[PDB]
Amino acid sequence: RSRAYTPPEDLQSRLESYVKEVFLPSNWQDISLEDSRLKFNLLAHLADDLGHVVPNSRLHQMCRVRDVLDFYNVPIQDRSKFDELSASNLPPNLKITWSY
Amino acid sequence: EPVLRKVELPVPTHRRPVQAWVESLRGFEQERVGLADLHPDVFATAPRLDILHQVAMWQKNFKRISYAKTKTRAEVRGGGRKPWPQKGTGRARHGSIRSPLWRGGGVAHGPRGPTSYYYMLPMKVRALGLKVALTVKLAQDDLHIMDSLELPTGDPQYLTELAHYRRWGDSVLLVDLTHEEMPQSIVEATSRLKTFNLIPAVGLNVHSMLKHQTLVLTLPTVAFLEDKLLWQDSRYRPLYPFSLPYSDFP
Amino acid sequence: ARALDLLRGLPRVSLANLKPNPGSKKPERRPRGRRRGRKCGRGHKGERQRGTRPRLGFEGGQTPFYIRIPKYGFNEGHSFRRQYKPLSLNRLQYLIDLGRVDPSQPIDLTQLVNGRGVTIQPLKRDYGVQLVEEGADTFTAKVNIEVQLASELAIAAIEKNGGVVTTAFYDPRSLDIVCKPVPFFLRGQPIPKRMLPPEELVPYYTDAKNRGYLADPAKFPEARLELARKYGYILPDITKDELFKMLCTRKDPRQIFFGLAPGWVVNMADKKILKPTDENLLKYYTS
Amino acid sequence: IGIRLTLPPPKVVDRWNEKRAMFGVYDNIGILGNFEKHPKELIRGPIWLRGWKGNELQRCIRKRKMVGSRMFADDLHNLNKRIRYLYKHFNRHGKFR
Amino acid sequence: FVESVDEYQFVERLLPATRIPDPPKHEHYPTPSGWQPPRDPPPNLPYFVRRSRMHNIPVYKDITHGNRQMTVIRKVEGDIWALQKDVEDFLSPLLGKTPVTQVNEVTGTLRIKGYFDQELKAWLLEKGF
Amino acid sequence: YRARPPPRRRPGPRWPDPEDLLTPRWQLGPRYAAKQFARYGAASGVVPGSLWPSPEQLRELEAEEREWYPSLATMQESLRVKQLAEE
Amino acid sequence: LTYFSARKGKRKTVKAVIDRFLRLHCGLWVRRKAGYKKKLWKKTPARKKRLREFVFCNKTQSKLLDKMTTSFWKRRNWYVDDPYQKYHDRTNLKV
Ligand SMILES: [Mg+2]
Ligand SMILES: [Mg+2]
Ligand SMILES: [Mg+2]
Ligand SMILES: [Mg+2]
Ligand SMILES: [Mg+2]
Repeated sequence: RSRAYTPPEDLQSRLESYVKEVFLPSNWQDISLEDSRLKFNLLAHLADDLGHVVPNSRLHQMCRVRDVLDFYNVPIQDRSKFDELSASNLPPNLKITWSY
Repeated sequence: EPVLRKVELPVPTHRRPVQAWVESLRGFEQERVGLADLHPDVFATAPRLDILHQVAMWQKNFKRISYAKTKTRAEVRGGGRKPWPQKGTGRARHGSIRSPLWRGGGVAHGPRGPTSYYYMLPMKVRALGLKVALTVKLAQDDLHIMDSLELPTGDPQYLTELAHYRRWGDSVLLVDLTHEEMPQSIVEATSRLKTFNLIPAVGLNVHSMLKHQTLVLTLPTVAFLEDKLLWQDSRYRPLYPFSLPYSDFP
Repeated sequence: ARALDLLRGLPRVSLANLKPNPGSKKPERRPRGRRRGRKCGRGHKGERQRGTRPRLGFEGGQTPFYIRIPKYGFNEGHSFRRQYKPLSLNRLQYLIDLGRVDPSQPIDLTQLVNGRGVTIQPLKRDYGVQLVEEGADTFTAKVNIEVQLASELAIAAIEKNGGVVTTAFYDPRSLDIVCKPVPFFLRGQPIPKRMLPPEELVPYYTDAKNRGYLADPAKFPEARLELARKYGYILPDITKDELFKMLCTRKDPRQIFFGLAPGWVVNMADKKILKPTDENLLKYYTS
Repeated sequence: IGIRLTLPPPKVVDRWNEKRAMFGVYDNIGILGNFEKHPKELIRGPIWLRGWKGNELQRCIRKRKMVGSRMFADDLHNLNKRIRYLYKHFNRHGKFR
Repeated sequence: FVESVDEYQFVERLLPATRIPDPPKHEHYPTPSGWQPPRDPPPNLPYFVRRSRMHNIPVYKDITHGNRQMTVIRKVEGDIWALQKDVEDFLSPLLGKTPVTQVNEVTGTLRIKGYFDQELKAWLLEKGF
Repeated sequence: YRARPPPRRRPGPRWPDPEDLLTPRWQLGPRYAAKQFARYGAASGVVPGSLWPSPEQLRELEAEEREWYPSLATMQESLRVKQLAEE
Repeated sequence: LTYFSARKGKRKTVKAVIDRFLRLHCGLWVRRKAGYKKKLWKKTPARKKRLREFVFCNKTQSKLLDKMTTSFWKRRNWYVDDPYQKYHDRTNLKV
């Protein structure tokens, strides 16, 4: 259970496969998620699979399948600032310590 | 099957309702049991942090009564007669040994008596303050909605482990609809914890939504809050208090 | 909104982030320092610095403005003059259009209060509503109003459209029970009987020209006919249409509410009406 | 030299006390408990200032008429003299009139 | 003495409502008072203006200092900057100059200098709000 | 923690004991009884026959009505007399 | 005046002011002219016509009279056949 997310490379076909398995026509990226059961099944399958869930703050924002598609291909990367600074390719005269 | 709490009150035509996951506390790793949508005029109003500051300072200060009192130059003991005559001595002219310049005298402008700091904001501003707290908790991703607060066991350590696993926060405000019908398990679990607090839905305020990092509603409390807060919009000016009987109120 | 979408990226709102709307809190000025206090705003030592400036109106010794002037009775009997809140026909058409006043029922004063069309306060000695001729043209409503005063042109504007006006009277007590009836039925008292007008107002409410509630129902067609001739409209007969049984209902004098009678005790709790059957009470309440 | 030489004992404050954790609950008992109580019926204090705010002359007048009959003798006497003083101050002294 | 009867119907006509009623459906519009409901569907402008409790369009006059005449459009939800552009494009033939305004993006108001209440109410009825 | 139970009103009439000396005088008249009847109905309040006037109160009311509140006949008659004398 | 009474802690009106002046709701105080009923035998009819007039008050006289009365006296009054009623609302000012 770690908030790091790295989007898959077969995400188009997986997501499309889930859209067919919840249903199916062409132009499937413009399917409205107005039906609430359809949205719950689609995002519940994706959360079960990818381990990455659409938050409550964004859950109303996807009204098409394309928006879920655009959500599941942002890399949410989670580590401490000590691990972000020390990995940002420091010059040889910066030294950072964490008295924590 | 899911749990899909559609919105009961009439939404405006130009706003679609805002959705949220429904979770449960039964499963230690069982979130996302259903998907409730929520009324946009109570869970997606304008941010409005100024009103949070109004309602937070109202809640702090209206109940406040300061008991600080000091004694004035009349109330302090003795000091009725001139200490020395007006003119003849080389000392300063004094009238009592209890004037505020003396060591032991009264206080010139000290605190006087119990003072009350009572004031009411209008009830539409308190109600709007509750709405704003709800949209802010939902937008910051701190609202979580349960179907019921029924735990598989009554230990505190279960609930802290659950709150640690789902990355809630240091302090959780659990809200159930009534005080009578709160499940025995959540009562036994949260009656021992310092930071996880049970409150009935009547007890919901703004100081304790800001004090706690996460806030946890149940679906009956969500319908309750939509009902009680969307009522303040679209209601007449009162003829007399709403405790008195009306055509349609309770 | 883009603004909640801003709230994602920001740290959580807490009791440590809050701040008043800039402009709300002016800062307190207090007499410390070089500017706010050495003489502390009182000026040089006189009587206004010591704190003892004389009362408001004192002109230093010449006879003050507010006393050089003769007493005249502008405000002589101010608290016994009767007041009547205006209700224009523009206002009443407005209330009928927005569902707030149902014109398929009689419009008593309770129905104008419960629609919150008119706020009348019996203390501050309002004796009720007066109809007002404003908005007489563009008044298209068949209505039955009971309004304590009415100008001729307002009676004409209602009675043109197939309406009925009558002018009732209310005591301060009676008016007070009429406006807010529900805090009277929690008072436990039986419904009183409204009193007849005083001698100043009996010639008002007994005239058929201004549609008095104590006037003849035999002199009304002459007055309706006279206004219909004066303001140039053909007087419709109310007898023909279907609302006639509604447009005829009045409560008699000494009746405050519509379907009820004086002496009844409304039991709001278990939804009953207790009626007295003693003969002395019935002589007193049906007087 | 009125300054202390050793720094004082630390002020241990429990932010998750019973009082602090439950502060502010039932401030909205009116607006979401069907208006059966006002919030001013939540405050505890002197009987003459529960849900009432006044300046000092008004606090003294209200205290005298609400509780003054069972006040102690020289407290009643001090309070009569305070109303008499504060009367003569608010009504006859100041800058603005 | 007592003789209890359920003729309580006449009491139920005396109880005031709490919720302000939905206005009734009329045949033609506008109504004799000049009221007119918001149109369905809502128009596809960038912004939106609510109605009030009382279903009136919310343009209010406002005086301060005894000489600041000004007008407030108040329940504005959406992009207030499009509304400021469109109001400023609407009033400038009635003035010659652009009207001096102030958006309050927080509350969602827009504040114009000088009384233009009837013109903005008529204008916002035209726009469909 | 758990919130202490929400403060509620008393579900029924408060009858103060008359023999107590710190019961204020407004809580033990007949108006308090009529008011408690009005709030709580026949079940919780009082005998309903107490709400009307007793015949002593009835004759006091009748006396006041005869003194200050004349009839239309006498009102109109005094108006005929004043119009007559004025004209 | 009395800014805080000893019984209520409220402001009090000066009753001389009410006894002599008329507050119109727009803020204008009307008064009667001083000496309008004195020594009429030695006044020219122009002057007597001037004294029998209802004269408005100054700005500072108006604010002095506002401060000496209370909010009861500043209130709308819908009397029945009021003579001064057409003078309450202020028509057609351009500031
Ligand atoms: Mg002494
Ligand atoms: Mg001395
Ligand atoms: Mg001391
Ligand atoms: Mg001392
Ligand atoms: Mg204003």
